[PDB]
Amino acid sequence: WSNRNLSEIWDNMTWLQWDKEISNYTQIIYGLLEESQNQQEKNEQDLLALD
Amino acid sequence: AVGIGAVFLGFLGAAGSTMGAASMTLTVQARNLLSGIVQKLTVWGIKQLQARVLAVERYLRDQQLLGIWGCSGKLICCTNVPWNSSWSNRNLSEIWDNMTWLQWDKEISNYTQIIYGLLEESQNQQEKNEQDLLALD
Amino acid sequence: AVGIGAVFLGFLGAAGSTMGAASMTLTVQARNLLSGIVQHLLKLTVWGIKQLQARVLAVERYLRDQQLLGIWGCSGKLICCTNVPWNSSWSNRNLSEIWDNMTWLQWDKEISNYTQIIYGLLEESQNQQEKNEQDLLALD
Amino acid sequence: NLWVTVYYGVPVWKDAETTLFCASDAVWATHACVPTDPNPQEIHLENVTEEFNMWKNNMVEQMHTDIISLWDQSLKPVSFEPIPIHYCAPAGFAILKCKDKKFNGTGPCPSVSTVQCTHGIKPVVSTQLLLNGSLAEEEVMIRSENITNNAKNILVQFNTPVQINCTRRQAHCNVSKATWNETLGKVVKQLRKHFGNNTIIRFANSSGGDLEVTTHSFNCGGEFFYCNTSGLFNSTWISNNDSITLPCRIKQIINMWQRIGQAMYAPPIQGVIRCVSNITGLILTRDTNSTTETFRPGGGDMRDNWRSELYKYKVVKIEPLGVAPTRCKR
Amino acid sequence: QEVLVQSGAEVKKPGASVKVSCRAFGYTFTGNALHWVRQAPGQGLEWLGWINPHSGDTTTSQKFQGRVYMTRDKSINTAFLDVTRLTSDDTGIYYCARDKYYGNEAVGMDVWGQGTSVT
Amino acid sequence: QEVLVQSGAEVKKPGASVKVSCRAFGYTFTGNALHWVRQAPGQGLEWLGWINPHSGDTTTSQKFQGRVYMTRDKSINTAFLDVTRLTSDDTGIYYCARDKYYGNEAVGMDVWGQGTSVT
Amino acid sequence: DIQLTQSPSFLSASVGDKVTITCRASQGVRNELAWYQQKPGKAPNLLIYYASTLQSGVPSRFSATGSGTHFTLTVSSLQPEDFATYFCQHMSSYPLTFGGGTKVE
Amino acid sequence: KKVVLGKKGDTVELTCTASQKKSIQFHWKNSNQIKILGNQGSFLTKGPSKLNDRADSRRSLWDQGNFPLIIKNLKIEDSDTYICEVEDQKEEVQLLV
Ligand SMILES: *[C@@H]1O[C@H](CO)[C@@H](O[C@@H]2O[C@H](CO)[C@@H](O[C@@H]3O[C@H](CO[C@H]4O[C@H](CO)[C@@H](O)[C@H](O)[C@@H]4O)[C@@H](O)[C@H](O[C@H]4O[C@H](CO)[C@@H](O)[C@H](O)[C@@H]4O)[C@@H]3O)[C@H](O)[C@H]2NC(C)=O)[C@H](O)[C@H]1NC(C)=O
Ligand SMILES: *[C@@H]1O[C@H](CO)[C@@H](O[C@@H]2O[C@H](CO)[C@@H](O[C@@H]3O[C@H](CO)[C@@H](O)[C@H](O)[C@@H]3O)[C@H](O)[C@H]2NC(C)=O)[C@H](O)[C@H]1NC(C)=O
Repeated sequence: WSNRNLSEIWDNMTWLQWDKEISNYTQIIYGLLEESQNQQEKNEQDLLALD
Repeated sequence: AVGIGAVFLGFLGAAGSTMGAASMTLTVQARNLLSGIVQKLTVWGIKQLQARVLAVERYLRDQQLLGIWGCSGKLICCTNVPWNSSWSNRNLSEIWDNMTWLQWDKEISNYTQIIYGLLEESQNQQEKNEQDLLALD
Repeated sequence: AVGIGAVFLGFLGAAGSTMGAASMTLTVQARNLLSGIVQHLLKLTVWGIKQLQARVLAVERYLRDQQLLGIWGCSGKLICCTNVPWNSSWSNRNLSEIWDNMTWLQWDKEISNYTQIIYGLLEESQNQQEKNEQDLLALD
Repeated sequence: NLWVTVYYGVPVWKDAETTLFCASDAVWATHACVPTDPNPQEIHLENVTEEFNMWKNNMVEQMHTDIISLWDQSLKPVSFEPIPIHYCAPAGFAILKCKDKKFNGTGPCPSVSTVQCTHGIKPVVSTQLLLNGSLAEEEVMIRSENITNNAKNILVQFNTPVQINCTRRQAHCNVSKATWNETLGKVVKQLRKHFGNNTIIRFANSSGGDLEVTTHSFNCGGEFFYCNTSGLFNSTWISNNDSITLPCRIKQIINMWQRIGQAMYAPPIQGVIRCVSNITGLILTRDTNSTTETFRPGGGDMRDNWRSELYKYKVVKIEPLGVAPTRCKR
Repeated sequence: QEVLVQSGAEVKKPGASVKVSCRAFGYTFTGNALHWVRQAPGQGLEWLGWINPHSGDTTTSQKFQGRVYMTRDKSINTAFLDVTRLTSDDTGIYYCARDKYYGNEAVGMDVWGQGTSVT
Repeated sequence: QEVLVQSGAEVKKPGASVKVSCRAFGYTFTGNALHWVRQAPGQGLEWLGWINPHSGDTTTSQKFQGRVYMTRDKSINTAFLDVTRLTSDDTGIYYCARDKYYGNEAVGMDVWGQGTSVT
Repeated sequence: DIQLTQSPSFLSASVGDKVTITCRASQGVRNELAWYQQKPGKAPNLLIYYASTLQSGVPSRFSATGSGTHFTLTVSSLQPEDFATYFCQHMSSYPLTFGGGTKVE
Repeated sequence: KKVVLGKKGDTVELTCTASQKKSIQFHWKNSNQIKILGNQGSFLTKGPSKLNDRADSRRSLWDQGNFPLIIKNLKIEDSDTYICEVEDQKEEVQLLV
């Protein structure tokens, strides 16, 4: 998903040229952000609420 | 035994499975509650946007009621209101491993407003206005 | 003396009470801002449009108020605290003078002249000075 | 100690009513209607039992008002062919369908599915003989709200479609006789379970009254047929080609579709009108009452036409929010 | 405008039960606690107990514990007083009284009903 | 009601590939995994592999790895089996079977189709 | 792999007999066994899952016991529709394979 | 229990009113529960009783909740007790002649 460094990504381009190349990889990061933390930050504080 | 991973029951599919198993599949039901997208006599342009307005007014009221009993990191949250033991007294292995959600609503439906008043008041006048005393220094 | 517990004053039912007491019953007025409920031979739709317009306007007004609380810091609403210094040019009175001897109506009759500047300070301060701070805190 | 834990998205529903909307394909009165889905999704709900009641169903009243409004728009200036109409639900509501073969009309259903919206139905306007309906499986089904009370009516659903031919010589209908005899043998058998093993069952014609109740009143090809059905319902059954021709008449001003104080003139259009259709069911009325019982043709109230076919479906309203005790401290 | 309207007079045999009602007009009924105070004829005031019209919590004095019950109904803004196992000492006039209820505690009885005579 | 319906019988030369189908009626296809079971004529049953219909993930017996393939189509509720590089040993009856699938593990194959004769 | 032996292979019995047939596994496979019944020209139908629990629709004359390496199924009274072949299945680990089969006549 | 009188060979009117003013289902039977006259909405249907040729009801009052029963050529043998079944209410009426 567009392997670039910080001096490429934060000071010298707009948001249009960012999403123009991230539009290929929309749902593959949106599903991971949908599932991973929302089932992993959950189901562990209930175990932390045991004590 | 051998496994491959989870399966997909679908819309309203957790009414026949156990509550502890139904807790992992709350999100796929919660996505399509509002559904979205959708896309001279007047049909489909009146008497059908009223359905959308009613669905939006139900969803916003439910989301506001969930945000008042303040968690807002939704689909599971805990509260500091103690559970009354007179309201269908059962064990945790009996409810969370052997029972469904619909039979539980069948017993707990007589106590809904008594739940809602205590959840509506007690935490959000006792969790708040003690941080007012905590942030004095 | 002796007590039995709190009571239920009602919707808009504490506007004459004190400042501290009216901040205990904020919750019963947040419900009725959206309210809800509501619930010939098909000649004309003259109040099939206007009631629906009123409901859409109420939904949009509630969404605008929630969006205004969302731009400022919190959305864990009904009370929260921020970091704007309270200048003495806006109604320089003591804490007991405004928190024991005032209704909310007499408060708004004084601070009706300075809503926009307070809203701008809350628009900018916590939303651009608490943010861009945690990224430098999370270096390690 | 246990504390209250609030869950969002709980799959529980309640019995409630709301508006429904049409969905029928992409002529008669349906051009302001939503196109249907290419693949209607259904989800079978195992371990779920609840009760149905097709006599207190609320969908048939809305279908009744909708179909009176659309047909009153249709006739007032057009084709009169019935088009299969699906009935779809808004967001937040669900349609529950009971797919079990054994169903007496009300009571529990041991296996249910949730369907986005129904299989399509043609709004046929007929009395006495059910035309172009959907067929139940297994054996012939008898539905009523009170078998013992004769003040109610009896709904009969077949297993085999009975072929009838509208022809317009006086206009007449053609009925196969042997198929009719074996299907009423099937009907009398199921009436013998519900009334006793030593009962004699008779079938006579209508008792009399308005011509729309006494005769089979239906619409074939835009033409208005009122057929004397004494040749069909004349039989008896003990305590333990051939073809039938039904004479029909065409009237100019009538009473139809349950409207009060009705008169509207209609002439024949052109040509010879001949059509085929399927009897799928019956509506019957029960009448020194220990051995002989006689049932007579009826109809009239057109909500029984929609109740005969919308018995499978009910509308439920999803309540997403729930509370439960849980050992959790925040 | 703030008044309480009471039921009619009742005559009962000993050992029976009596039920009197008290309906509120002119104030929000779920915001002030309600007392039941009795007067034997020719003597002073005797206290029974007091009820919150919102939560349904009750409090009866220990002399009349298990004998005098207080219920409520928010639909018609009314409280019911039940007195069971009657003897001759319970004959007198009964009042429902509204407490001012400032700061979540009992303050003073400002609104009184017309009285119910039971014999 | 919960019934599996497959394609008809196929006769095909050695060295080629064959494709059979299995479509589910009466239940939700994506809620239970599916096994495939073969039987030589006059012999016992033999197992090939099993497919999760929701994810499309496959698990194959290691005698038949790289030789039998499993696909799915959610729009028409079908699971497809492919056998490539045919010999004379594979002639027999192919069944698709629904696992009962309690607790995210294999339990028992309770619903079977009526079989496919592959020669 | 995993080997399963059914004993006996061919059993002869009359109508109404109580018959117990035995399945052996080469290792401990704990309790995940399933019993199936097949008639010729038909698909097998499931009788027992979890090696002791009855399938819905299977009548009460069928039963099954066992653990580890040893399992039995028992019919209390043979009916003429029960004369078929009976299979025992493990799913502890890959591969899943089938037993030798026991036809009762 | 209302009582109405009639003359020999004349027309008697049997009144039976509803709670509301709406065209809605009703039934008219006799003491032996034999159906005389009812509706299927506004389609008047007659029973297998002996009085079927002389039974009549006013359709134009059916919108007003009045559900009458008109009898012409009144004989001796029809002095019975008539049941007007209108939503689980048995408005019993006696006929004398
Ligand atoms: C409508 O308007 C009327 C009058 O305008 C209000 O009635 C007043 O309500 C207030 C409550 O906010 C009452 O104030 C209370 O007075 C109590 C008694 O005070 C006397 O005794 C103390 C010593 O104990 C003396 O110092 C004092 O001078 C008095 O002689 C106090 O004990 C109460 O204190 C409690 O609250 C304060 C809040 O700051 C705490 O600091 C205390 O620790 C304690 O918890 C309280 O101050 C007042 O007496 C009422 N009557 C008047 C002014 O005549 C109604 O309340 C209002 N309606 C509504 C719905 O609000
Ligand atoms: C519908 O209802 C049936 C009840 O007949 C449910 O079947 C039950 O499912 C549970 C778990 O899915 C089984 O529990 C299991 O027990 C074994 C015994 O060793 C053990 O490995 C675990 O404790 C496991 O939970 C249970 O045996 C089974 N049967 C009964 C009679 O309870 C079924 O899950 C329900 N839901 C669906 C979607 O079918």
